[PDB]
Amino acid sequence: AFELPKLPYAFDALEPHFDKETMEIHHDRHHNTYVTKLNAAVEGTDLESKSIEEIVANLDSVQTAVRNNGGGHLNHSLFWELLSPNSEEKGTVVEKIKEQWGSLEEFKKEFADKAAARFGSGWAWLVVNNGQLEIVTTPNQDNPLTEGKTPILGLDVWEHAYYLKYQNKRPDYIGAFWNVVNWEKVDELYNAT
Amino acid sequence: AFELPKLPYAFDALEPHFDKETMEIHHDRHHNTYVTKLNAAVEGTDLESKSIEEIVANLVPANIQTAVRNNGGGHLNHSLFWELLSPNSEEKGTVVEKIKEQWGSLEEFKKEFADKAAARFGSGWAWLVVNNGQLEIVTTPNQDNPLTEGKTPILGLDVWEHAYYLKYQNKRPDYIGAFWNVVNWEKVDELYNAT
Ligand SMILES: [Fe+3]
Ligand SMILES: [Fe+3]
Repeated sequence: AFELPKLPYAFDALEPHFDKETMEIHHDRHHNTYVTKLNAAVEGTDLESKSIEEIVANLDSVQTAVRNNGGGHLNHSLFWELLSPNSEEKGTVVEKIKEQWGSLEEFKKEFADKAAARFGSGWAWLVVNNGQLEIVTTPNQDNPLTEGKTPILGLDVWEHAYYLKYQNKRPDYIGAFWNVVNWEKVDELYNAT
Repeated sequence: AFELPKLPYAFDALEPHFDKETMEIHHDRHHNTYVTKLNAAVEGTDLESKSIEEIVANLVPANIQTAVRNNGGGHLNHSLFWELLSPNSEEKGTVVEKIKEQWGSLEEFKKEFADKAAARFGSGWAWLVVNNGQLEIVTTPNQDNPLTEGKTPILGLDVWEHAYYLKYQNKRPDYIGAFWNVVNWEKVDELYNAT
């Protein structure tokens, strides 16, 4: 019942920040696969009519195919929407980041360092905890929603998100990322809280 | 205090199974980074003067526990991993004989290994271990090592994506099949003797 969403841009639109070979394989193999495995593990169960957000909200935060693939699907679904070739650092969440970090660049430093420390596969997140902003990281395809915090910006730091172009150089990937953040979508997600 | 091992063969010696550029980067970057960060963690501690096997079997102060579990694990696992690969893989010796006994054949051991190696979600390792006399196949997350839970690793496959992504991208099962063509069974046997 879950469909693999189409990208709002062409594969090359994020160059030379995210390579077009990565984008293709990331979307068409990795995300496609989480979608199929997810559908397969949801046939017949308690979770059949559910939004992925709700499925993910009701997992454990401590192995199951719905945790791995369900998070896979959600994390990546947000992530294509959080990238844009037209990135303008403005709007409600930019301002709210200045109000809590002092400046946008202090925030990115904290983000970049939390993202580079996530050892193994995972995701680096800007979340909303009871109204206030927070940077968290998660292992594998886990998502802050499972811990009661709403993700508004995510960076995928599985090696598959950046190995073709950047190999081991994840801080060069995290740096290229800032040039492609759809801050209009970050706003949209903040606003739903 | 710890130093980056040399590879026991050239960087292109495991072609066409494992590509040269992966081996170069895996070794000179990923592995050298685990060494750097492990030395930084054990600057002035009693662990600086211990054998890495003992350091990982004995997980150590809380504040550097995680740096050591991650980078110490990383140092050992890759150090084992290089010595476990050979340009002249030859499927014979004691452990292969013991595999054939406990699994029936080598092909069914490899299938069991392949499936577990494929199942490990996210980063990690697939191991053939000795556990109280018998052979079991286990996977660990990240750089964890079965030593830490008593078990003796005698073969290990790196399933972190950096280990296969340049040549194989998402096709971890193709990587796993290539692995068989470079396993160094003389090393598996050597490690098996220690028990
Ligand atoms: Fe991903
Ligand atoms: Fe590795």
